[PDB]
Amino acid sequence: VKAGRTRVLVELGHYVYTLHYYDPQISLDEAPILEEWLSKINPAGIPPVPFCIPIPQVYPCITARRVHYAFTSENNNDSLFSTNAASIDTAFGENAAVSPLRWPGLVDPNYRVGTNDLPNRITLYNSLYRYNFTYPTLDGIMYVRSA
Amino acid sequence: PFTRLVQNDVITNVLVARVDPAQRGDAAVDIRATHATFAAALPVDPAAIVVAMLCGQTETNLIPSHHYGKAFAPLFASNAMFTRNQRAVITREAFVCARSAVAQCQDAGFLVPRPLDALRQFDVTSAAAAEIMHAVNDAFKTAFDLDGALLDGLALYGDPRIADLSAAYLQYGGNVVREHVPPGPSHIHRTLQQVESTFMAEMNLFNVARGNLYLVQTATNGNWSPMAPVAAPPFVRGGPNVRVVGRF
Amino acid sequence: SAVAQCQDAGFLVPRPLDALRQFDVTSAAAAEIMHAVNDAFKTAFDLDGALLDGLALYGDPRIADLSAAYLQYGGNVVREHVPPGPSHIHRTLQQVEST
Amino acid sequence: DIITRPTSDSIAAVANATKPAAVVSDPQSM
Amino acid sequence: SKHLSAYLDSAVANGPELIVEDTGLCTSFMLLDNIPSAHLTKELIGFTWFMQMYQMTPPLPEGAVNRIVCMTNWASLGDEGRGLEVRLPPPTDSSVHAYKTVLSRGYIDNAQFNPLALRSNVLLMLLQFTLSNLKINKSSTFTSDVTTITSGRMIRAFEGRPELLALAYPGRAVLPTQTKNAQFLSTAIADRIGRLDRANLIGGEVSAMVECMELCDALTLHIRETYVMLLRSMHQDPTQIVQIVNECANNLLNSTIPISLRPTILCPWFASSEDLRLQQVMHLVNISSNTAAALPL
Amino acid sequence: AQRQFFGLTYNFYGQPAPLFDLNDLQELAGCYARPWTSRFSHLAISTGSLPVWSARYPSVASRNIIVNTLLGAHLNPFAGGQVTSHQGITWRDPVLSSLAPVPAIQPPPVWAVAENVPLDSNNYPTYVLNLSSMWPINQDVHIMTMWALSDQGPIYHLEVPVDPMPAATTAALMAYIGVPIAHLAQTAYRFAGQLPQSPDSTMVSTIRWLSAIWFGSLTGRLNRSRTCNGFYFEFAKPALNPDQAVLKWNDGARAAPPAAAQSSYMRCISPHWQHQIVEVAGALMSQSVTAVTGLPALIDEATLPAWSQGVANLTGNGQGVVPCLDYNPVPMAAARHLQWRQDGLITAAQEAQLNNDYTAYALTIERHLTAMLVANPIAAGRMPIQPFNAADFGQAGQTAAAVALAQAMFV
Amino acid sequence: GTIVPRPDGLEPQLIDDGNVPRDIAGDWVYPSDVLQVSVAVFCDYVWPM
Repeated sequence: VKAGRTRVLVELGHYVYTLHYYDPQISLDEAPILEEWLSKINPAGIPPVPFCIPIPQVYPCITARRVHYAFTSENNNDSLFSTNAASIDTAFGENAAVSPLRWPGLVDPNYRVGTNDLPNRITLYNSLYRYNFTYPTLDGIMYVRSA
Repeated sequence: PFTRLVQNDVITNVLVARVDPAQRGDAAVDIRATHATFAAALPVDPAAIVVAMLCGQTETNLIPSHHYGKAFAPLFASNAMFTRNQRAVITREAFVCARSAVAQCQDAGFLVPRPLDALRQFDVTSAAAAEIMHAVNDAFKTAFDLDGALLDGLALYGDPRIADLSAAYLQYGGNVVREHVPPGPSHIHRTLQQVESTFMAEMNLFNVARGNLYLVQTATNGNWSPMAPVAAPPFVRGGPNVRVVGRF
Repeated sequence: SAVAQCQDAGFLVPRPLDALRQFDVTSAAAAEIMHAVNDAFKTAFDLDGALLDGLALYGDPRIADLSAAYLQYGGNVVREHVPPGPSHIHRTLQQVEST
Repeated sequence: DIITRPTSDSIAAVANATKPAAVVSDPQSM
Repeated sequence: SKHLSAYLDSAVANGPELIVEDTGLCTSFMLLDNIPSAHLTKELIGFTWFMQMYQMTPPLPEGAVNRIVCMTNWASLGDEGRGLEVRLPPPTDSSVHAYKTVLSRGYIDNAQFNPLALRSNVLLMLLQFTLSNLKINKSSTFTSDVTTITSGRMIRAFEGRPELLALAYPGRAVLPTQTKNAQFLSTAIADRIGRLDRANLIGGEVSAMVECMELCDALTLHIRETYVMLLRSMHQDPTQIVQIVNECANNLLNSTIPISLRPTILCPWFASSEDLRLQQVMHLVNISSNTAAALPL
Repeated sequence: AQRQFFGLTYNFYGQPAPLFDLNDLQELAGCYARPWTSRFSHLAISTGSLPVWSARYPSVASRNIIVNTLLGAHLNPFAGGQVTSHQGITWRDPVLSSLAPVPAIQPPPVWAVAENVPLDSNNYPTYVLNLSSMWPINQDVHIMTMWALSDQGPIYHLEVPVDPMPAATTAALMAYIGVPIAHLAQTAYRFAGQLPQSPDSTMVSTIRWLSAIWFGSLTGRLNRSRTCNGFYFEFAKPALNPDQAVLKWNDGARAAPPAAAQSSYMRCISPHWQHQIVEVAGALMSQSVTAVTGLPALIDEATLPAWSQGVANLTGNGQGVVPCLDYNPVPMAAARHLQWRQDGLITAAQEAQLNNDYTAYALTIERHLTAMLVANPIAAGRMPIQPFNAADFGQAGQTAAAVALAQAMFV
Repeated sequence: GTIVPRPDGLEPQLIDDGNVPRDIAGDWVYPSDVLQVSVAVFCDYVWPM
């Protein structure tokens, strides 16, 4: 595999992943991380899958050609919120902006109170009720004395 | 029921079951072989009874309604009777959830929705079920701050996979009653189903992914997003010249 | 009159100061207005004891016209309004606002 | 003297919670 | 004597803890700055801007990379929690300990997870998630803001927790210098904030029930609304209560109730016969079935 | 109590079999639990808190509709006196406690499929002999029937006596002040559901009044200006979400009792009800009263679907027949707003605005539902939402008569 | 009162109420509100101009 003569598809329906960000301006090889990962696989169990992602940059930079091995077969990138939030714009790295879909009740002109898409997506800004229940004791309900 | 001198109606056993006899091959077996029976007796002395019968007397001009009015007054001053109601509700919710949890780990069971069925679950031995049931039972105890025995005793026979409640009594004439005690409609159980349905879509928020994993040498120099590949996956299973390793 | 002129939907009063900017007063906001007027009067006329406090301390200060009533079991309602008599300070105050 | 009274704490809390600095030192200011 | 004392007095408390109230935010997911943004002071000046230099707490994370992670009750101001939580670390860490509830203890290594028992552990974790979220969305004092960024509606001032106030209403942000956060927040609709409606029953009293919109995810909201729905299910009117008590005493000791407004009472004190039957059977199963067990009874 | 009931199963909209899949049954009545009081276990205070907007069961009424269809496949004992099986599932016991897959040794006979089956309690003697435990069946069967009898909205009954409210009901209502309608509906359902009760019970009269008050306020006759013994309902602003109502008590003028006892049957004539919580709760609450007390009289056949013509013990056209009225929410809202202006609660300018807001709101409900139907064509074998045509949203129905009734009901 | 700094030597811009950046130079109308919330920037990019 490291020689570029073989390609491997590891089949596993679901798993726990782990990320490890890196600067895209310096040399890097992902092999040691994977080799370490392999060094902990037993018949009993396995450690979480690792991944490496370059930190997005705010200026056009010179990137060192580095080698990667691992990547997924689907789009498992839903937990990502935004990149370079405190910056004017993301120049080089992947450019994720705040997706309006999770905030319909904050930016959608056609939003109606009392709607959602709960079984499919989670919205973070909604409308809700609040209460002020009191909890009277039994004697607070009735004339408790002899009858 | 109090039977009286009816030989065929004499009740010989009162019995309870912790397990559905339908699951195991006990559909048409003697009730005594399928339900556990009670056993208790109190030896009373006839002499004391006779004296009580013949030496009963009361106040000269007793008014029962008045006397009981005073007597029962302190017994209905607090929420004592209601705590048992609250415990019963929690017991109901705990029981349903525990059954739901165990069933979803088996391949099939008490017909219950299985939204998470795509995930893997290899061990289905009764030991796993017992461990799961204890986990659920302890979780409820912590959440609602209970101390007594909740949902326990079900695992007495050591196989929660077929736990079910029923009671019956047996008459000498061979008559049986065999009442069933199914749980009522819970609330939490439905919510938990909704949660699992939601999770199967938003699993990435729990550091859990889905799909296969590829390993290809790639000497990229620009942007690289492993979690969101833009190109189609190479050599999907069953493609040309792709080989599947042996099982050893 | 003062509270009515700060909530721009309230009890009907001449409104010479509507040209001035003002956020519409909620129930809590009006209470502060009610208190200040109360204190100003008690200071001006040197009065001890409650004069107008109940309007600020309890209920909604956004009053329109006080009324008291009692309910009979037969469903009949007997209501007695108490519209105030001719005030004098209110007139000159409105004049002061206008000028 | 002229009459004043403090506002309710809740009013003050919100007001104080939102007070951006009037003068901020940044290197690019003409 | 223990059993006899137990069987004779029912006033031993030990009732399930039903009433738990939250005054914080009905959310279970926290926006998280995972990778901090770099501070530039020699070259590339002005490419990034922090709300810190304006003495303001940003309503959104402003790191280089931001993540959504599950953390139960992370904003739960108010009453003490149920006592069990779910707190995933950011994906730059292991986050495996959250999946070792069962079938893991003596079997897998500390730094692994059991791939063959994934379904069960996931299910249990979700169960814990559900139980931890069983609270009541309690109201709190509202107020209007006399500041310039007012929308005309009253908002929920989190006295003593100002950071909550900043987080609760992203619409109230102050935006200089058009950052990626600003490019999103600048589209916020003006009045989608604060109290929307209320049930004002008694003059000068606190509103019995209020409806508002704020930072709140749907899933937790669905859970808690079901929880109160359950509580309502075990409640009856005082007329029912007094009738029940009178019947229990065989119509002796016939008490009654006053007649007046009782705005917001709640007496979760009842259940169904099926639950009673279920508990009765379960209780019998728990105890031993010999003559030494029924004797105290 | 009440030792007898009558019922009618659902209608197949041209399809050959009852419309529900195994998953529907498995989710909505599974776990071997009792299905007999579950109707409110999947409802809440408002739509915003519910997963009614997408996926399976994408409507407020969706779940209860499927439940009714599900029951139609297993109520054979009240039609033929025998428990049966359908697609391998049957009752666990003669008491009909719960469902389970059929046993392998002695399966019961397979049910022969049919639609609009009339039902009698007398066909299954064990029910009466076990009335104390089989009581919950009574309520649900009644509810299913009251829905099955009509297209569009379900049918429910209204009545107002010539007497004032008894003190007991007054005290009970005074404790339900700030409660939203949905919670109130649950208690009514919970009350009549779990154990037999006599019609001469305080709660029965209590709920009866609630249905009356709800309708009177719905028509706008009962307001802050004019109230029934001090009570009335308050509706949310159409500008945000008008699908909400709460109870209120007030010192306003009290309406006089009618010259003679008034009563009628009601239903919503337009598909909006399928996704409008106030309609669902109001119907269920009202139906609960009839469940415990039985039907006061036969329902008029004159304005009912074809299968509802002349159903024994349920519908009729003779002398002893109560008419059934119907309405469309949009015209109803306009009438309610107009009454408010005439009472002086609002100005003319406000009334025009309210009509615009409510019409805009209703349009969204229609647009959602019509899009949802094509997403779930009934030919797929399960009916999450009742079919309809586009013109059905425009029917005015008998709305004019409806407000006229309230006019006479609260003089 | 957001301003929009730009790279590559382009001098900054200001957000028109039509949500389109415009050049600082020229004529402008400030409602009191926007000034009260953006004085910090105004003191550094508009006032000098």
